[PDB]
Amino acid sequence: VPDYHEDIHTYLREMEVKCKPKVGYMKKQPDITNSMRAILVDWLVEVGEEYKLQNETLHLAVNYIDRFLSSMSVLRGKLQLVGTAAMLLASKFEEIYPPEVAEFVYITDDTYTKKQVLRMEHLVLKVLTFDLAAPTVNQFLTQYFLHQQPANCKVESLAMFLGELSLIDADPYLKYLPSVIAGAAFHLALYTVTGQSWPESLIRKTGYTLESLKPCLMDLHQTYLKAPQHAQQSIREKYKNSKYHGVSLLNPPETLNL
Amino acid sequence: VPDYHEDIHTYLREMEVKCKPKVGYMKKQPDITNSMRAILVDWLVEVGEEYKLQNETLHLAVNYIDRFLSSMSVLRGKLQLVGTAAMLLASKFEEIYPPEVAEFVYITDDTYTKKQVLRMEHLVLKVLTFDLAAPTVNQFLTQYFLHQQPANCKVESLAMFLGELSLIDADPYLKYLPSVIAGAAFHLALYTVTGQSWPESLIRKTGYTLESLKPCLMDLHQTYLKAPQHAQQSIREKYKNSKYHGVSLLNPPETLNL
Amino acid sequence: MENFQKVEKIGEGTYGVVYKARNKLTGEVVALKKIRLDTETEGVPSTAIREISLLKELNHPNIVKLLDVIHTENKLYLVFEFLHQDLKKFMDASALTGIPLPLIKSYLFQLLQGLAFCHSHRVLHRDLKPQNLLINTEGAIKLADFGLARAFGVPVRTYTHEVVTLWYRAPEILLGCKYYSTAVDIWSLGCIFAEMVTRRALFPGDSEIDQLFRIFRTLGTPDEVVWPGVTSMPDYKPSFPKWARQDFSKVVPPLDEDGRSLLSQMLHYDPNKRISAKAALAHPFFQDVTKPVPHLRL
Amino acid sequence: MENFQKVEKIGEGTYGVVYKARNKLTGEVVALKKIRLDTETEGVPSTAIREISLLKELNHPNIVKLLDVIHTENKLYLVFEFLHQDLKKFMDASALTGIPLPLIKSYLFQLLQGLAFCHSHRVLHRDLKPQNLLINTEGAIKLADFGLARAFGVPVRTYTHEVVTLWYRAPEILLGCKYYSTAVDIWSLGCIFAEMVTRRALFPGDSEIDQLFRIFRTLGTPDEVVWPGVTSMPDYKPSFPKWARQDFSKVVPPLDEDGRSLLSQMLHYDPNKRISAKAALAHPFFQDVTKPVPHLRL
Ligand SMILES: Nc1ncnc2c1ncn2[C@@H]1O[C@H](COP(=O)(O)OP(=O)(O)OP(=O)(O)O)[C@@H](O)[C@H]1O
Ligand SMILES: Nc1ncnc2c1ncn2[C@@H]1O[C@H](COP(=O)(O)OP(=O)(O)OP(=O)(O)O)[C@@H](O)[C@H]1O
Ligand SMILES: [Mn+2]
Ligand SMILES: [Mn+2]
Repeated sequence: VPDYHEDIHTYLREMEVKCKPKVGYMKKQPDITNSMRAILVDWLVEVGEEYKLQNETLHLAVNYIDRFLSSMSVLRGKLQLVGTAAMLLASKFEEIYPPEVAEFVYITDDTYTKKQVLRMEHLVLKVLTFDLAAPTVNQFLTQYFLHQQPANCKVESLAMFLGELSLIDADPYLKYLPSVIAGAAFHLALYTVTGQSWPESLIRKTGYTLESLKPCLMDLHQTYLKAPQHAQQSIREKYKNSKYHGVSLLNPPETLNL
Repeated sequence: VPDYHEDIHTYLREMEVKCKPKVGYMKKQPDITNSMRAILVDWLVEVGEEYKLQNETLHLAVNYIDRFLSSMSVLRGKLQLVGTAAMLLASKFEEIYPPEVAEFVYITDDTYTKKQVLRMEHLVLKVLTFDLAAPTVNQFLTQYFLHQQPANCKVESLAMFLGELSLIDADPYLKYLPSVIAGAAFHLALYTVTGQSWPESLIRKTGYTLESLKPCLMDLHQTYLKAPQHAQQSIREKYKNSKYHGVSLLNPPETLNL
Repeated sequence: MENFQKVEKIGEGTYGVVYKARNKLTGEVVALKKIRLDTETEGVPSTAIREISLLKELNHPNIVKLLDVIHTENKLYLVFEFLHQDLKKFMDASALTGIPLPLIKSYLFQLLQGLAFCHSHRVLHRDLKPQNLLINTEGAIKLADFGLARAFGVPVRTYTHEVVTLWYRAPEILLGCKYYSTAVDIWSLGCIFAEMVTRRALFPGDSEIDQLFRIFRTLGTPDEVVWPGVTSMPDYKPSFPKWARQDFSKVVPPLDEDGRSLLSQMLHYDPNKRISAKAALAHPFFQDVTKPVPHLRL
Repeated sequence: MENFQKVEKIGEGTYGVVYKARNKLTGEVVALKKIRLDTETEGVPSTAIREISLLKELNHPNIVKLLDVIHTENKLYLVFEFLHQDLKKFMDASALTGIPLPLIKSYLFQLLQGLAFCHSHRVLHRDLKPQNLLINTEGAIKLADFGLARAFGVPVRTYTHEVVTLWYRAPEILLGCKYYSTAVDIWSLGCIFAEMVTRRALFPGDSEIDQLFRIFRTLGTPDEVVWPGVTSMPDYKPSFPKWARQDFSKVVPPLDEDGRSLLSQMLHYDPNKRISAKAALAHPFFQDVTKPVPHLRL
């Protein structure tokens, strides 16, 4: 604890800015759109559910995907291949036991071959230039979680649930740093579950205040409120689950009064 | 055509920071030294005079060199091969009529082969990722000179004289951006020839001040002062020519009064 | 370079032949300009060095995108974004049709955007003409072939003489003026503009003198009043026939008052008064500009 | 790749075939770790993935320089800075004399600094052992081999079951504790420190239980008093022989009070109590560090 905790936070805070994808890259993508992207990220959520991958792996997968698509023009048809490869990589980097390529090929249900998946994996590595240690909302949420007393598991699952709802929607989320989404996602959970807010401890750490994290929080709350009727629903499903204490089933604040 | 002057100045100011070489490269560098490098740039000054190359080509070659060396270790016996390849590239890039590769093999008198020079060219290209349109001291000098009232060709050629002198010595100029050195070179020239100082209109333009320029000015001054007894003498002997109004013969200020 | 499937031979030029291809992995259609170098000869050609280096700075919706450069020991592959036609052929297939004013204005708008971008990053194209302007199936047009391009300085220096295909070459250059610059590209664009309207080359000269003479006949022989300095230019001859300046509305009949103005400013003799791409964007000609999307023929 | 002349061969194993090469144009000598991708089966190895992504994110003078990554269809050669030899070879060489304490203090000083850098960048090395530490002709030693390294998150999760080379594996790992951190690297390094002084492995286990027992026999069997929680870990047996702690002067003889102090702290049962790289650096033992040159046979 005593030394690195800050170095690390600080380091991540530095990298998150270097790891950002073009916020409007989709407008420059001729065949794909944020909706198809949503379809893709939700599927990925399902895939992680399927193979029980760490939530962190999901986060890395979407990271690599936005960075790839920010540089490479892709057709709706190969879009899932960029996903499968991105998940493949995130698994190798993150998991103790990542699914073998056979498993990753199987989930695309005969859509692509093992050679395409393997060929995309190398391409995603070239384009991303091997930089896979990307900071994520999950990493920051994780540190922030330490500063909660008492530790409310429901708040954790809810925060996890919130910053995961952000992965789906490029618009507007793609324009926030992971650290901020982690914060907005955090405060929104603490409040939704225990009527409390962003702690000074955390404010001294992050330098975030309920009003600097306001824009994000404003979006995050809408996303939260409309979760029920979003086309994508795997995150709600995954979060009714017992190890997430049905946080999805919870009732979001009608207001915040920030 | 002033219609683009500031967009271009602003663009160059931005790129000069991206072509910035590792300011501490010689320390980490194993077999070559500053002195060897000074020997190399001086020779290139000769090659430029021989083939009557442009000064910008000189500056470009040197830029390429410092960048190559910032990431590639080089043997003293291999340094002129780098120098010749960078000079060749600088030539094709900037010259209307660049020397043929046979001329370049000739100037590295019997030393290297042309397949060697050609393979190094391809490597300087690989290391430099084809980023050859690098901002040089000369490119800024050239813009600054437009703030003379009135234009004085002796101040101009002297400024050039000094800007080139900074090329020879990695210690201390490898830490100054081209624009800064071009500001020091210009001020010190203006002063030495007309008693005038860094113009107000250049402070508006560049934002640099005599006080922002002090560090570099202190250095450039000593260099101008010690010039007659510098191991290398090609630039002094070059700036004796009427083409540069024989400004190397001009006597430097004993003091700057800053 | 194994993630590409060649699909045909497109347009060969200097460095080598240009194939069409598709990234077998992402599906993206591209153009592959190839170079075998000059291995035990010249080495990487200067055109390729100016083209790759400058083109890699110019990222703009209106300048063809160099997606990548594939370096191997014996070949250099330049991967470009794929564009269907060039203006030259497009106009050819516009038989009867005529490019409707809305598309001419759209196209003129895009070209200025992309050219003003080049000038802002000290890059002279020096080769504008309909062959070098590629259009896509979405209503876009982009500048291409930066092989003749060159990064300029402020102030400019004397650069390579006689640049620009004849028909689109500016008067400054033909008179052998010491320095040329950004205005040269604006002349080429004024000519392409008149050409998109009339569907015919504005100044189809066969030699430099024929060219000057066609230029003079249409805009009048410039004198010291209209172009302070003309008469002392290297290739200016006092024997030049002095033609009266033709009424601009007769130069491109279909054009309105606005388009006439823009064109007159683009085709301005004195390069110092000739309108900038940057400044042309704010002209009344473009006040209604849209992005008509043309149906292609391929 | 056509620029490298393969000179010798070195650490070929698992994945690498590690050759010593020289760039035929610069004269630079590199260490090529060739890696074999499973083009039709497994694809690029996770080892390479983590190693390359983390190494190219760790710029420090006590961490080997990864210079380039050559990306071919079927192969992947990591180009690293060639350092003369690993600490395992320098050590064998030093059999008969021993690594002079002043050089030792120096080496351990540099390692703690590089390790501190890894740790402050949320990276666990997890394979600290002489062979994976390299030295040069001037007195520098660098952390190498990141094939076993992993980027960590705060707080730490449950990472890969028993990693690290047996002999340098810390007790938490051995006892099947739930999570591990930067402290597993401190242990390994501690073991390395003794090994440099006593010229022999501190705990040469021939198995996980032997390893456990060699640790215990030396440091004494840990109780809930010395390590609150030992009794409660998955691999802890109430049937453990309760050994007594040996006088540190018995343990590492040549070492002085500080040495024994710094060492006792790099070998603390309770990880939570085990000194940190940042702290160890501060430690008195170092008060008089220099930078001795080893007498190489390089
Ligand atoms: N990006 C591209 N998209 C579509 N077609 C292209 C592309 N690049 C080249 N071509 C085709 O090849 C023809 C030749 O044009 P371009 O000026 O782009 O290069 P080139 O002629 O092969 O080489 P150079 O740059 O030396 O002229 C063009 O008219 C164009 O239609
Ligand atoms: N920079 C280097 N200079 C010299 N030899 C090196 C260098 N880096 C690695 N080696 C050699 O290869 C040896 C192995 O460590 P390295 O990480 O290279 O692993 P490898 O044997 O390919 O695979 P593994 O990860 O299983 O050790 C080193 O001990 C050293 O002998
Ligand atoms: Mn062309
Ligand atoms: Mn090893």
